[PDB]
Parts: sequence; structure tokens; C-alpha cells
Amino acid sequence: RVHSYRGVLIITDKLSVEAGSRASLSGYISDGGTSDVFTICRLLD
Amino acid sequence: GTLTIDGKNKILATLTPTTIILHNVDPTADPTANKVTQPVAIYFSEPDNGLIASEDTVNITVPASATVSHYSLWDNDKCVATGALSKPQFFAEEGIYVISSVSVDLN
Repeated sequence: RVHSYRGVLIITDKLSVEAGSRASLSGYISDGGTSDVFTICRLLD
Repeated sequence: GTLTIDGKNKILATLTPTTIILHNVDPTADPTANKVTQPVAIYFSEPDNGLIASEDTVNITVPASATVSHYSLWDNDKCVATGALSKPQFFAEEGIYVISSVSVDLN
């Protein structure tokens, strides 16, 4: 005899994922800041 | 400006995908379009060095005459990841597609 058969086709894979990252920061040496009220001043003791 | 290893380890513990679905088109568009297979459960291990790996192999049943070219991970359904398979495959008949292991990285 000569016979044949069939089987299910099987495949394999490696899927993987990656993201990465970042960071940020901004500033400066302050002076005076900000104030709503801003007027000439006299300071007694 | 970069996250420390501790930050990455803390961060990864929240991503808890539990199902995987295949597509014949890139799911970078609406992730629920072009779905080709039913979801299959998948587990992941603890984060070490900012990387998590799948615990065990997963078998996915590709319906007969279907094609697979991409994939996507889902959670509580939100799709958290997407990607393209190593090769578009034409399952002329019903078969099995094997995912040996997949990992997620922050590096």
C-alpha cells in the first residue's frame, strides 16, 4: 500500500513589546517672585 | 530625565493584561476591528528590572481559511498593546498558532 494523512499546520512566534520613557524639568533662580500689590513702602520701627 | 528602576518596577505592576486576540489588519486603528480569533487567556509574571514575561505558552485556534498578520493585548477590556506578527500566515484550514512567550519592557 501507499497511504497519506493530514495534520494541522502549527506556527510559533515571539511577540514582545517595549515602551521607553522620558523626563523634564525647568526652573531658574528666583528674584522677587510675583505679587498683586506692588507699591512704594516706608517701614518704621 | 528618566525613571529609576524602582519606578519602572512599581509602574509595570498595574498593567495586568489577561487576554490576547489576533487580527488580519494592524489594530493601531480602532482596536476591535478586523478581529479574526476568539480571545485566549494569558498570564504574566512579576516585574523585575522593568520587564515582565509570559508565564506559559498559549495556543490560539485560527479559524479555517483565515489570515493573521497582527495581534493585540487586552485587559476591563481596554487594549493596552498592539504589534505585528513575525509573518502573515494563511491558514488554508483550521490550525494552531503558538505564542512561545511575550514580554513587555520599559527600557
